[PDB]
Amino acid sequence: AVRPRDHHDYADRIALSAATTDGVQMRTEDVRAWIAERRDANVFHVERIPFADLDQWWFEGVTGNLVHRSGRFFTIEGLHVIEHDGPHGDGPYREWQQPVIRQPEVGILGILAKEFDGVLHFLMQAKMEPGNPNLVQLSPTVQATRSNYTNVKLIEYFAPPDPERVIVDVLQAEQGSWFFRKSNRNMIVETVDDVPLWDDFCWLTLGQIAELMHEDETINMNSRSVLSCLPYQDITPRALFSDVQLLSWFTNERSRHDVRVRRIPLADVCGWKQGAEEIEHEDGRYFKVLAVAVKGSISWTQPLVESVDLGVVAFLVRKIDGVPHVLVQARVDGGFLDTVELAPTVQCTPLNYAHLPAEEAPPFLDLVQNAPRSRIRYEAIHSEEGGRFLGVRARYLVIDADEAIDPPPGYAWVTPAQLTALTRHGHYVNVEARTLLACINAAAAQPR
Amino acid sequence: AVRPRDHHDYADRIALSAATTDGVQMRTEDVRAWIAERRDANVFHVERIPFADLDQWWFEGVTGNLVHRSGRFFTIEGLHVIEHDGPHGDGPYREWQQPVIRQPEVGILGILAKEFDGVLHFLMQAKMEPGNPNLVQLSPTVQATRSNYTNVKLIEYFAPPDPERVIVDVLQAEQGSWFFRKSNRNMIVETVDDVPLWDDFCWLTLGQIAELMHEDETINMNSRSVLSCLPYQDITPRALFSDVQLLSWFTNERSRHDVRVRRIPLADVCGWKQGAEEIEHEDGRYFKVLAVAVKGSISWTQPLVESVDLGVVAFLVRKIDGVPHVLVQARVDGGFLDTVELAPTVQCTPLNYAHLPAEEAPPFLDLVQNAPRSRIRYEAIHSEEGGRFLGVRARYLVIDADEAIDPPPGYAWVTPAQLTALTRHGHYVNVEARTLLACINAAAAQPR
Ligand SMILES: Cc1cn([C@H]2C[C@H](O)[C@@H](COP(=O)(O)OP(=O)(O)O[C@H]3O[C@@H](C)[C@H](O)[C@@H](O)[C@H]3O)O2)c(=O)[nH]c1=O
Ligand SMILES: Cc1cn([C@H]2C[C@H](O)[C@@H](COP(=O)(O)OP(=O)(O)O[C@H]3O[C@@H](C)[C@H](O)[C@@H](O)[C@H]3O)O2)c(=O)[nH]c1=O
Ligand SMILES: Cc1cn([C@H]2C[C@H](O)[C@@H](COP(=O)(O)OP(=O)(O)O[C@H]3O[C@H](C)[C@H](O)[C@H](O)[C@H]3O)O2)c(=O)[nH]c1=O
Ligand SMILES: Cc1cn([C@H]2C[C@H](O)[C@@H](COP(=O)(O)OP(=O)(O)O[C@H]3O[C@H](C)[C@H](O)[C@H](O)[C@H]3O)O2)c(=O)[nH]c1=O
Repeated sequence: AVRPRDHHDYADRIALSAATTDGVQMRTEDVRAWIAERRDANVFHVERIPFADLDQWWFEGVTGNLVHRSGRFFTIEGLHVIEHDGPHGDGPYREWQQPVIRQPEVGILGILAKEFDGVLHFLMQAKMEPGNPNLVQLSPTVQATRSNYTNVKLIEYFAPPDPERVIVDVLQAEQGSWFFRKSNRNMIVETVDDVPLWDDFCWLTLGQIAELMHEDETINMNSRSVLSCLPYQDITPRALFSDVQLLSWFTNERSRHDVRVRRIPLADVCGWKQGAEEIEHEDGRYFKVLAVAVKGSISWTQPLVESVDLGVVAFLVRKIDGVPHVLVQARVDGGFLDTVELAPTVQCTPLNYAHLPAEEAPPFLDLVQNAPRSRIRYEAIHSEEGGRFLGVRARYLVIDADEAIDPPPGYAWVTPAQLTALTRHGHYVNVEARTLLACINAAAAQPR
Repeated sequence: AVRPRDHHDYADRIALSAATTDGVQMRTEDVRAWIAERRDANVFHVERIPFADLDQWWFEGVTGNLVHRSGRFFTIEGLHVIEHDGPHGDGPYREWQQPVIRQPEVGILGILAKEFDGVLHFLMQAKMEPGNPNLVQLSPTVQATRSNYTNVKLIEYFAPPDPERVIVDVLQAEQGSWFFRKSNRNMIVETVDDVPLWDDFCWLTLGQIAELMHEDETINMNSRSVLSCLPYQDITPRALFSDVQLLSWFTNERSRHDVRVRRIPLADVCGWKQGAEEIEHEDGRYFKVLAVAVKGSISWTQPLVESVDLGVVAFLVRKIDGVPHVLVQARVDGGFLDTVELAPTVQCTPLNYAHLPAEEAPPFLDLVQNAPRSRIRYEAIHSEEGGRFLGVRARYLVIDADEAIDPPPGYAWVTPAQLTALTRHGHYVNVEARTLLACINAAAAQPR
C-alpha cells in the first residue's frame, strides 16, 4: 500500500492548536503555580562541592578525563581547535584548547500529542534538573538517554514511534561551544490512546505553550528545540533567497572555512587551570567546570558547566517587500559536526570579548545591547539544559532592525519559514536559533 | 526584491533536454571516437613504481603518513574503526585498522549548462586521469580542488556561481570505505554567455548523456555524482514511506549504531604490511596502496589506491502498487561523517567476504550475482575517480526483484524520486547510490 508522499499533513491541526488557549487540563495562568507546586512537592538542594567529594565520578588516570565509573552519562574531555587562514580556508586564524562535554549516545527528546475536544494538546513534563536556576521547568514528555536508565515513563511511544503518527522526527545538534558533536533525536508523535497521567505532566495546547514561551525560565531548552521543529504551513512563501539559493549560500559557507578539531585528554588542555573546586580559563573567560551534590528531602553528585556571564542571543528582523526576514550567521564552532550551522544574528557571552578592541566585538552586538523598547519584538531570559549546565542564562531577543543592513560575510537574510523547513534535517539550525524560532513562532501564534 | 521560494524551477527544461538526443555539437554515436581522438591527442603512460621512486611524495617521519612535500593534493593516513554492540549500539561488533585517503579541502565538481536551439546542453570534459582504466572519461566542466592549482578553465562560473543561475549546488560525500569524511561541492549552473570552447570539451544534451550513461567506463564517477543531483519533477508522487516517514526511518538508522572512529598515523596501522611497492592487507583483502609515474609524450608521480577485485553494486527494484521502489541499505562505513548514508541494496567487493560463511555474505549478493537477463533492467561497468583510484571497477546493476522482499534490519523500499529529493542535502545518498540514481534516471530518459 503506497500513500502520497505528503500524506497526513498536520499543518491545519497544528494551526488550530496554536490558535487555542483554552486547554483541557489547566488554565495557562495557573501553570506557574502548578510548577511551584511541583517544585515544593519534593525539595531538592543542589550544593557546590569540591571534585574530591564527587562520589561515582573521577578523573581517570591516563587521560585525566572526568568520567562516571559506570561508564554512563557524559564525560568531560579536552578539545583542540584550529581555524586556518591559509591556502584552503577564509579564516581568520583561531586556535584554542578547552574542556568539552562528550556523550556519544543519541538521546530522546519526545513530545506526545493527543487530541482533546478536537484540538491537539502536548504532554509537557514538570521536570527538576540540578542546573535549572529555578529547579523545575517544562521539559518534553520524554527526555532521556536510554542507557542512563537501568523505566522512563511513556518512552515506548518513542522507541520506536508509530510511523503512522509521527509529526516530527529529526536529529538536531546542541551547543557547539560546550559539547563535542552532540545531537539528540527531537520527536513529536501523536496518539489516540488513553495516556496515563502522573502528577508531573500536563496536557497543553500549542497556544498555551506559545504564551508560556514568553515567560522567563519556563519552557526548557529541550522543549524549545523540539517545538522549533513543528512544520507550520508558510503564510507568505516568498523570500530574498529562493530555497535553492539559500542552500547554495549555505553550501558555500560550509565549504569556505578550514576548521580542524581534535579531541584530546582533559589533562592536556592548555590555558585552563584545574583546581580543587573548578576547572576555569586562565583569563576567566568562557565557562567553568564545577561539581554539585544533589539531595532530595534519592541523591547523586555530578559535574556541571557554568558560564561566566549572562549571554545575549538575538535575531535582527527586517521586512523585505513586506516579508519578515531574520539575519542569520553561518557560525563556526569547535563542537560542530559539519563546520557550520546557522545561528542567530548575535550569539555571545559579552564578557568573552571585553578584552578585545571594539572592532573585534561580535557584529551587531552594540545594536542589540542598546535597542529601544519600541524595536523589541520579543524578549525573555531562557536557560540551557539543566542536566549539564548550572544556571546558564541568556537574554533572547527579536529586534526590528531600524535600517537596511548589508549583511557582512557569513550573514544572510532568511525567513523563519525557511528555517522551519530546514529543521526537517540536521546540522542546519543551531540550538540557539532553534530557541529563537520557537520564540518567533510563539509571538506569531499568541502575541503580547 | 523577494521572489517565490520555488522561483526558477528548471524541471521542464531538464525534462526537454533529457528527451532530446539531437545535440548541437556531436552525434552521440560519434563521442566514442572523439574520446579516442582525445586520448591519442597526447599519449600518457602510467607505470607502477616503487615508493622510493616517488618524486615529491614521502612517508613523513613521525607519522609515516604518505604526503606530498608541498602540502597539496591528498595524504594517506591511518584509520581505526570500532562499531560497538554494547549498551548504546545495535552492532554487530566490528573493529579494524586501515590506510585511508585524507583531503580536507572541498573541491568543485561543476557542470556548466547552456541552451542551444532552445534545449539545455551540458559542457562535458574529456579528461585524462592516471587511474582511469581507459585513460580518458567524461568529467564535469570543472573538476578541481582550487588550491592544487598555482588556471583551471571555466572555474569562474563556479567560484562563486551566479545565484540567479544555480540549478544544483550541494556537498556530497565520496567513498566511505577509502576516504576519511571527504565531500565535494556538486554544482550545475546555467549561462547565457558565449562560452570559450577548448578541444577537450563537448556540449551534450541530457538525453545524449543518458545514452552515454549506459556505456562502460565513459561518464566518469564525478560526472555521475553531479548528474544524480538533477531535480526532476516526480511523475508518480506516492511511495511506501511518506517523505516524513522516510526521514524518521533514516533518523532511527543514524541513531541506533555506536561507531567510533579515529584517525591514526599510517605507521601505526595493524593488519597491513608496507612493502617497497605496495601497502596491502595481510590476508589480501580490500585494497592496496601503490605508486605510479605518469608521463606524457608534463609528468608527476603519485600514490593511487587499487581494489582487490571487481566490485558488485546493485539496486533491487519492485513495483509496489505500480510505483517502482529500490531497496536501499542504511550503510555504516568508517569514513562517513554522520554514521550512516543510504547505499545500494548490494555494495561489495565479493572477495572481501570469501573467507566468511555463506550466511555472513552481504544480504542479497547471491541474488544479484545470479540474476536472469530478463530481470536485469540496467547493467554496466563503471570505474571510480581516476585521480585517486587505479582501475577500480564494479558491475553496476538495477535488477527486478522476482518476489516481494521483507527488508532485513537496515534496509527499506524508497522511490528514486525520494532519493532525488534527498540529494538537495548532504550525507543522505552515498556515491555508489548516486551513480545508480544517475543510471536509473538515464534508463528512464533513453531506454535501451
Ligand atoms: C572556550 C574557549 C574559546 N575560545 C575562543 C573561541 C571563540 O572564537 C571565542 C568565543 O568563544 P565561544 O565559546 O564561541 O563563546 P561566545 O561568547 O562567542 O558564544 C557563547 O554564546 C552564548 C550565548 C552561548 O550560550 C555559549 O554556549 C557560546 O556559544 O573564544 C578560546 O580562545 N578559548 C577557549 O577556551
Ligand atoms: C579495509 C578494511 C575493512 N574491514 C572490514 C570493514 C567492513 O566491515 C568489511 C568490508 O570492508 P569494506 O571496505 O566496507 O568493503 P566492501 O566490499 O563491503 O565494500 C566495497 O564495495 C565496493 C563496491 C566499493 O567500491 C568499495 O569502496 C567498498 O565500499 O571489512 C576490515 O576488517 N579490515 C580492513 O582493513
Ligand atoms: C548525571 C547523573 C545523573 N544521575 C541520575 C539523575 C537523573 O535523574 C538520571 C538521568 O540523568 P540525566 O538527565 O543527566 O540523564 P538523561 O535523562 O539521559 O538526560 C540527558 O539526555 C537527554 C536526552 C537530554 O539531552 C538531557 O538534557 C540530558 O541531561 O540519572 C545520577 O545518578 N548520577 C549522575 O552522575
Ligand atoms: C596528485 C598529483 C597531481 N599532480 C598534478 C596532476 C593533475 O594534473 C593536477 C591536479 O590533480 P588532481 O586531479 O589529483 O587534483 P584535482 O584536480 O584537485 O582533483 C581532485 O579533486 C577533485 C575536486 C575531484 O575530486 C578529483 O577526482 C580529485 O582527483 O596536479 C601532480 O603534479 N602531482 C601529484 O602528486
